[PDB]
Formats: sequence, structure tokens, C-alpha cells
Amino acid sequence: MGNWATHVYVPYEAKEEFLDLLDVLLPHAQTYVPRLVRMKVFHLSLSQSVVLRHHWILPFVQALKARMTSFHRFFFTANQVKIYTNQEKTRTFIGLEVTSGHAQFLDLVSEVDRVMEEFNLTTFYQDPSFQLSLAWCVGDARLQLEGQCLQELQAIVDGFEDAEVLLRVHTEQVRCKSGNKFFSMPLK
Ligand SMILES: [Cl-]
Repeated sequence: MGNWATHVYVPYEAKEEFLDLLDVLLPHAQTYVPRLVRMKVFHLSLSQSVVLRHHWILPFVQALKARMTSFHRFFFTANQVKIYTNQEKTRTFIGLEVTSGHAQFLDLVSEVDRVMEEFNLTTFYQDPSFQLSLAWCVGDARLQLEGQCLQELQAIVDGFEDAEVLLRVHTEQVRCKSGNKFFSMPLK
């Protein structure tokens, strides 16, 4: 029945205020790299993207639910613009990196990692970061986006009047995507 792309993350509610901020940030970045495309959904990753045999999807989700069940909602800040690539430098991203709340994400990762190991899947990246990805493009666009563009994007965010949309985000759930299936679970 195939091996399914599996990924664990914390959903980010993309409120109108956030999407309307992106309506300013993205065209600004597109003056430097027009081919940037907005992300469709937003979240903070807690696992690598792995592949899992179909037979183990529901057991994996059950194991995750049991470990995530005891964690509480918490607040985080994501208002620092970041340019990053995938490992092979064939995709570039613009994101908002988490500052306050990073430690709480690490605690979630520690429990997700145990479920990964239980299913013979890789644990999280060695030097972890958490970020809301806003937009991406093909190729390595760091030279066009780092420097002047990055500083201008940060100035737009800094000028967003400390809006709670980025400053004090209240997490509510953990979600596992496996193929075209989405399995949610609440934080307390
Ligand atoms: Cl372009």
C-alpha cells in the first residue's frame, strides 16, 4: 500500500492579519526575486520529512497522541526574518524564526524523537531551529535575498507595531501529515 511521506508539526493559524502582512512582505521580496511563491499552509516542524510503511501510519499516530497528550499550550514569538535553503541548496525559503518559545519546541521535539526511534525513523536535525516558512523558490537565491532585502523585510516586520499575531502566538495542537492524511491532537 506504499510508503508514505510523514511529517510532524505544530500548525500555525494563518489569521487575516498575518496573511495581510504577507501581502506586503511577499511583493517586497519579489522585487528582488520575482519567482518566490507563497506557502499554502504554515507550521513549525517537529520532525524531518520521512517515509513510513502504510501499515505503521495509524500505530505511529497513536504513539504520537499518547506522548503529546501531556503537553500544554504555550506562547511563542516569531518575528525575526530568516533566509535559508534546503540541504542541497536547490530551494530557498523566507521564514520567521522562533525566538521566545524555542525551548518549548525543543521539549516537544524530544518526545517526537522518541516516537521516531520507535518506528526506526530519523530523529530531528542536530542543530534545530523553528521557523514559519512564508515563501520559497527554486535555486539558491541567498545572494539576492540576504543583505538589503532581508534588512528591509525585517524593518517591515519591526514596524508591525508588536502585533500579537507574531509576538504572542498561542499553540493549540500537534499534527502529523502522512501522505494526504492529517492527524491532529490537542495540547492541554
Ligand atoms: Cl526570479
